[PDB]
Amino acid sequence: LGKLPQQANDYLNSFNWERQVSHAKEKLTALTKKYRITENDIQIALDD
Amino acid sequence: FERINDILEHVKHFVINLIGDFEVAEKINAFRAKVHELIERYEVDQQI
Repeated sequence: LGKLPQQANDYLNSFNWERQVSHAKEKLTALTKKYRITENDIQIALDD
Repeated sequence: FERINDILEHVKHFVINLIGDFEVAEKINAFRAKVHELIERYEVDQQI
């Protein structure tokens, strides 16, 4: 009976705003690096 | 067809230069910058 609130608090504090901010920064990094069309490759293909 | 080939080459080069001048990756990069600026302005991390 007593383990349930402790487990709930462990779940709440494990998935706190730290993980949210970390995943947000991961998404921003992917958008700024992976989700960017490199004009260098475009110009290399055009010249080829 | 030496003149025909030369004119075709010139037209192809003009088309390539026009496409290089009017690209879309620059627009995509500007849009991504705008999106990042808006996300930073709204400050999702503080809200979460």
